Amino acid sequence: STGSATTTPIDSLDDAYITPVQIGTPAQTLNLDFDTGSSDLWVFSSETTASEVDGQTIYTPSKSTTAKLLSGATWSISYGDGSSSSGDVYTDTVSVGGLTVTGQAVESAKKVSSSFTEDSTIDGLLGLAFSTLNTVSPTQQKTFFDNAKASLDSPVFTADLGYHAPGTYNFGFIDTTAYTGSITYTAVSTKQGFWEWTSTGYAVGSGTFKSTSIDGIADTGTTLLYLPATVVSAYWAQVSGAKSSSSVGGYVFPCSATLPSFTFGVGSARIVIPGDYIDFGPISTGSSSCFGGIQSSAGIGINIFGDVALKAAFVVFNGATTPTLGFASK
Repeated sequence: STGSATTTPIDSLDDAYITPVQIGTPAQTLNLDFDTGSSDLWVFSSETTASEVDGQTIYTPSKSTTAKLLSGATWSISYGDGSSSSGDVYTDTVSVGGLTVTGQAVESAKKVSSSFTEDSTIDGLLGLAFSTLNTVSPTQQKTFFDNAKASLDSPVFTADLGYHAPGTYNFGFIDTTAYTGSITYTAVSTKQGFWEWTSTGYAVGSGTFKSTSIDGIADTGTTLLYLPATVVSAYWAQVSGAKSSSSVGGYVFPCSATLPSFTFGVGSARIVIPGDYIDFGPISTGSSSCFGGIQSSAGIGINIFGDVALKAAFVVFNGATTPTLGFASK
């Protein structure tokens, strides 16, 4: 089987991407944040604390004839950005772009932290990391991709995120018309539960390529590109007036700038992030200081190839017995 769904930026900055998901019978459609950096599918719901819902669409399990309470199961999750959610668990039918999984764990939020309440465009997350990270207890549950992969024509999904435009998540096949040249595949470690790989280096604008190994994760659920402080300093040093601000929480740069590109290595191949992709606009409305899309990972513990990097490529998440990642230019 295969599936194919359009994913759409939630705002003018591409801060996140939402993809419609059909849950239950009759279908209830929610717009979920597909996250290769986590492994829970959780939704705002009829059970969510009423003061913590502000415009999102809710899953009402009592209206689905195929929903079943997963007795005893609870979940609770905190993300790298400090945000968090928790609740109980139903199994139900879930479809994405025509691909249907029966018996999928749908984690119903009883509570969500303020950042989720404040984002009316995201009705939940659909996790696409490895199931070993799933938080459901006492019986850990599988991700949608895990549940579907035996039925898929090929055990893969692909992420083709747009720059200021919609893009596509495909399940079970590789659209050979979606990218240019060839796909370069690279090894994955699943030991931390993530799509972790090692980039072979980087270049800043027209500069010469620095060969150096950079371990990090392919995370569609993180907006920006987080890299070692040495790499990030070399990038922003090429932008007049750029500076790391502790008050703002990252590198900022004069909105009048033209940013250079940033190249990252995938084996012998190279993915170029255009400079415009690295501009996240004024730090506050009307400010002439703009927030940068490449930031230091020094405070995280892990480097993150988030949307800023992934939207420059066609990305293959290969879930064969030995997972790999593939990157093509597009």
